[PDB]
Amino acid sequence: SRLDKFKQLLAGPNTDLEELRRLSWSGIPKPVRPMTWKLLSGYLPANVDRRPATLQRKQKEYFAFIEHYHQDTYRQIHIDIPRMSPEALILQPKVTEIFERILFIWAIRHPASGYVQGINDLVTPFFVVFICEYIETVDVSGVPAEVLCNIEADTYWCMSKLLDGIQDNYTFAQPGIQMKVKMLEELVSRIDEQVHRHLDQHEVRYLQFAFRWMNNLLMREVPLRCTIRLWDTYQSEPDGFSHFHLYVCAAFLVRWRKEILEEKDFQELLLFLQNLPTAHWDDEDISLLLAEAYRLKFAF
Repeated sequence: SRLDKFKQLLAGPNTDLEELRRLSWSGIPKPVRPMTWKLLSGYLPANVDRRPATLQRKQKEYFAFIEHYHQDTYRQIHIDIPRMSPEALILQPKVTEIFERILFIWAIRHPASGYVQGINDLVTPFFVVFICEYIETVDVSGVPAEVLCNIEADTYWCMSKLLDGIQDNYTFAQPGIQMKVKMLEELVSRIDEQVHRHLDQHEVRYLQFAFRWMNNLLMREVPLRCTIRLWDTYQSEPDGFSHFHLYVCAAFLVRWRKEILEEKDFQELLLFLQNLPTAHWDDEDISLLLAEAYRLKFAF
């Protein structure tokens, strides 16, 4: 019924992307998530009859990259990929190779950035969402090779689209990140001046914990199932990864205002902010976080 509404929008003939965005904000049912993400990111056209040709042509373009294609870029990627999360997925030997190849191709095609640790995490939600359209816990072993290459292309293009809205995060000296941490600081000074002063009082700088929140898009702070839900809304929002993300970070911080303000040791305060207790988090927790982020957007 919510699912029947998504399916009806997706069938077109010319899908209303405004209406799809407004529905996706509140989360996308799993059965339609892969095609919804593809449409909302602009990978596939709104016009239903154009989609198959466009998909096949974009996939072939990526396969041409693989054929056509630095030693130091590959060594950095070979060290990070093997030890990234979630370990059960990554340790599957076909997953590690796909991940390295996507990240290596992105890096040579974006020479102002190259490979920056943190971009490797942004591969995981696209890949897991897209591989889940072809499996019945995530084991890649049964997926035919042809289908797995198609997933890899889809993952590259959608990740590329995400990255094209946060370009300054990953250039030399990563000036997008510093700017976002500073705007986070200005935002929290205004919405929760008590949390702001306690951090100052105990010598915690926003950059010490929030660099990772911006660089990895909160993926090191919450479980993957949470990041997938969060990205439903990021893709529904205007400049979601870029601008709305800031407000999610502000809401994430002030969610533990009680535990922050009770913590008076600098070392444990920083440890806590870098290790927020979210292993048990579910969709209810993310929906609340987003509702708060949304409010903070209008307060500021």
